[PDB]
Amino acid sequence: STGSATTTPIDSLDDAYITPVQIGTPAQTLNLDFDTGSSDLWVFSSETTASEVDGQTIYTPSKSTTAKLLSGATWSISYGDGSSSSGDVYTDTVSVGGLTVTGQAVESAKKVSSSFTEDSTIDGLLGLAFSTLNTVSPTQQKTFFDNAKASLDSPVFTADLGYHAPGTYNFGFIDTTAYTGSITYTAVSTKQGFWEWTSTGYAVGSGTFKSTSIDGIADTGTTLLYLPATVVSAYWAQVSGAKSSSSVGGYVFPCSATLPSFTFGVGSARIVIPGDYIDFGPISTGSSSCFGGIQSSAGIGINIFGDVALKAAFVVFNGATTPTLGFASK
Repeated sequence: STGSATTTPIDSLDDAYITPVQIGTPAQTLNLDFDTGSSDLWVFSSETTASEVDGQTIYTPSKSTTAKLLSGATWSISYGDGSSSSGDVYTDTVSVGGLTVTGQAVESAKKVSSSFTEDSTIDGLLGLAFSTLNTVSPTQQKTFFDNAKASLDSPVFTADLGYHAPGTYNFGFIDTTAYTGSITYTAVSTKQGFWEWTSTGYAVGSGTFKSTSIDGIADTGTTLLYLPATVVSAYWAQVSGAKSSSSVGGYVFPCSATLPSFTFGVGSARIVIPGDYIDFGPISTGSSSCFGGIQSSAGIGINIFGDVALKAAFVVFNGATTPTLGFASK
């Protein structure tokens, strides 16, 4: 089997991407944020505290003939940005892009933090990291990808995110029309439950490539590119008037600037992030200070190749017995 679904930016900055997901019988379609940095499939629901719902579409298990309470199971998650959610668990039929899993754990939110409530466009998350990070207790649950894997034509999914445009998530096949040149594969460590890999270095603009190992994770659920403070200072030093602002919470730059590209290494291959991908616009409406898309990881504890970096590539998440990542230009 295979599946193929379009993923659409939630706003003009590509802050996140939503993908429609069918849950239950008859289908209830919710727009979920596919997150390769977490392992829970959770939704706004008929159980979510009413004051914490503001425009999201909700899953109502009582209206699904295939929903079953997973008795005694609870979940609770905290993300890198400080946001959180928790609740109980149903099993139900879940379909993405024509690919169906029966008996998928659907984690129903009873509580969500303010950042979720305030984002009316995101109806929940579909985690695509390794199932060792799933938060369901006392019986940990499998991701949608781990449940689908054995049925897929190939045990892979691909992320093809757009720059200010829709893109695609494919399951079970590699669309050879979706990229240019060849795919370069690189080793993955699953020790922390992430798609963790090691980049071979970087360049700023037309500068020379610096060969250096940068361990990090491929995370579709993170907007920006977070890298060591040495690398980030080297990038922003090439932009007149850029500075790190403790009041704003990272590097800002004059909105009149033209940003340089950023290149990262994947083995002997190179992925080039155009400068425009690094512009996240005014820090507040009408400001002439703009927020940067490359930021220091120093206060996180991990480097994160988020959407700024991934949208520059066709990315293969290979879930074979020895997992690997693949990157191609496009």
